[PDB]
Amino acid sequence: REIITLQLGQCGNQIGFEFWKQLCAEHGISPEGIVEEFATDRKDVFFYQADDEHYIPRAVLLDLEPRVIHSILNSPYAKLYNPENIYLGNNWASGFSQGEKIHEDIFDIIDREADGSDSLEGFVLCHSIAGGTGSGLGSYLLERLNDRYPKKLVQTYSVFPNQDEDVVVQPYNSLLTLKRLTQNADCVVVLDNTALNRIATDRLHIQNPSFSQINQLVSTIMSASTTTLRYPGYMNNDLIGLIASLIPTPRLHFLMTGYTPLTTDKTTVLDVMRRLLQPKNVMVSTNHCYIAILNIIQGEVDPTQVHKSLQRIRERKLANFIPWGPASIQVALSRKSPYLPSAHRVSGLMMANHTSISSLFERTCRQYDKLRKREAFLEQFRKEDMFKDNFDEMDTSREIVQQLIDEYHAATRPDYISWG
Amino acid sequence: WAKYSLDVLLQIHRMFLLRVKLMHFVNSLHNYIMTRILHSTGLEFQHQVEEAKDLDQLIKIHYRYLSTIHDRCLLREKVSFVKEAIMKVLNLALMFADGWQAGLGTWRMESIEKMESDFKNCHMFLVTILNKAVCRGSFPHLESLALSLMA
Amino acid sequence: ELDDVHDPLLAITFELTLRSCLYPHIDKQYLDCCGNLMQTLKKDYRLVEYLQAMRNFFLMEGGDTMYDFYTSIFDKIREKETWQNVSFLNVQLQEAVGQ
Amino acid sequence: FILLKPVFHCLNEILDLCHSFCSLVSQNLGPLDERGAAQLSILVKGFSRQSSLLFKILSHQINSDLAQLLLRLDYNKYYTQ
Repeated sequence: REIITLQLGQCGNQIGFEFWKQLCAEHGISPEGIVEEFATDRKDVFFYQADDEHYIPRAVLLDLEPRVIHSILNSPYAKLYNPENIYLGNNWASGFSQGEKIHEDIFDIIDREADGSDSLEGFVLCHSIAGGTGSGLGSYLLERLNDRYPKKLVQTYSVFPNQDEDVVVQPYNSLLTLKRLTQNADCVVVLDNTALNRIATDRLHIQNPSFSQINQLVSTIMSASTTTLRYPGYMNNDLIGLIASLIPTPRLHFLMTGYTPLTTDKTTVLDVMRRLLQPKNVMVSTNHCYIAILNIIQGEVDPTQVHKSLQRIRERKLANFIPWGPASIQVALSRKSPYLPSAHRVSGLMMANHTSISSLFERTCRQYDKLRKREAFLEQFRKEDMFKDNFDEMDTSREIVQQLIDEYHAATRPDYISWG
Repeated sequence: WAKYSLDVLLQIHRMFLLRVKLMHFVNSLHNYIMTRILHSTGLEFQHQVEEAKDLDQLIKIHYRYLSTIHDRCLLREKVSFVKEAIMKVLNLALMFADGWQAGLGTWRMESIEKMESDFKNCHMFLVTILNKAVCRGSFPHLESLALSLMA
Repeated sequence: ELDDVHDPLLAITFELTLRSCLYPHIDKQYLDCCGNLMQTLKKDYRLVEYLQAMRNFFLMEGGDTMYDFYTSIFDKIREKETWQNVSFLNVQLQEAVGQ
Repeated sequence: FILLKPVFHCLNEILDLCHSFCSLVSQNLGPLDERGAAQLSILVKGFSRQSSLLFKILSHQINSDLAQLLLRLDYNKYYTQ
């Protein structure tokens, strides 16, 4: 069933813009959305079909205090993305409150696309954690969608902000967002600003314009993570079918990323696997262990060697994990597309559940705890105080995230059979 | 159906664990059957029928290709010894997802330990059945999946 | 005209070899006919396509068409006990033909 | 559906009893209880009977025929009764 992408906030709209542009270039689509003359793929799920081969993606672009959405409009691809579904603070509470008043019209925009589609499986949010306007509004909308569509599932390509720690209320904002995400999101794929910046320094000399270039890295991850759906295959011909492998227990639904040729600008499957499991290719910053790992390879891959490669990786023993779940690793394959450069003919990606991310959550919880004791930034703007006089949803989020941290470490323990 | 049923699926946390102890096994079986056997074999069939030049040999090669998919998939020869193990551990998944629905707590299920022991011991039987193939049988096809990672 | 081809080549202890100039006619005829079968069954009544169909988006390989077909039959809502309504099944298949 | 005898031979009497009712109402603008009430109550019960009978029959399974049901199922009116 067709997927609708709910891109919101300035940063979220930037990454959704780049992702849809990437899939335009990858698929047989022009900046005007017409089928390419030069052009085998499953364009049904992500791209709505117009009568005149205008392949419009099912993008919902939500703007609040728009600045960059005007720049999105004055682009060659404006005709590409024309469902005509754009409807007009730096605080989580301000964003939540601003979302509440316009919730009905944006939800009618949701309804229209869900209806125009033959059918709907999933809501994929280009969400920004502690994204000023993006956060708060994204948490509210996340709370609405599950209620209105109980059967349906929500994924979140959360760009978790780590910039070496300007916004002074980042821990508070991220804290509330994670509570809503932990209880009201079916899946989350976590990305890290410091990690991608470190990779940026690694592969290139870019340091100052980190955000503009890191967009490309994010877009590569987002496209490759969906390629097996976008292109038919023997396995994982549906989002949920893939998701099952990656999220073993409902609470622990945050996913690690990795890409073998970070410098994708012949290599055997054995080679790309043992490269990928190394921490440099990982794009994220007491014993600790994976819960489950999955790898998808797109390229000139020999079939007989893939199982031998999985055997070789089993001997080679890089990925160290003794979780409560048996899931270790399975080798999956997708098709490299035509018309784009085939440089690094074999190129791979991995989605995983790793306990290490508890550290990153606990870092923002640490910042929040210190800030909470100092009480330095309550904001206490009349908006903040009237919306939250008790200031106890912060404490509710703190206990919920602390449950999540404890559940991660309990997953490390041998006895997650008992309650975590 | 089995993988999709356990997908449609999602003490109260211990059920969440048993989901995982089950999905790995079924997905690994699915991986082997769907790609290792049928796709790889179909590729040399697609290639070799190009070379083939006879009406009778084109029948013979096609019959070989069908006799090899039908055998590499565990569907001929010993059935009670092998097939029924996978069938019954599939049936346990099917009951496990049939006796659950989304969004409440009071399942009032006290059979969770019985199903835990059942899946565990039938899995022991399955892996030992596959390990018996070392002495005799189709070792290339079986010893590839007998490395199911056990636990 | 096989007799009227044997006799010309005849007209130009070499008796087995005399017969050995009559078999290449069968060899040529079979060489044109082995062609004839395979070409007829690939250009007119396409055999490579009928078989690649029999594999892809059909019994062997599901693709996405068979996903669309299968999810509907799995669905528990408005599902008869064994859901063996042939008109419904056929309608689902034609919805999921996708070619 | 003219081929099959039952559905045709019941929809015809559905139309004919309606003809008779149309005649009865056409007779006068003044209220008529002059045996009209008796045959009218008989008529509403009989028409409900045959209408629900053909509903049961509707519910080759052609899309037009099976889809036509849900117009009336919108209310569930005859099934609920």
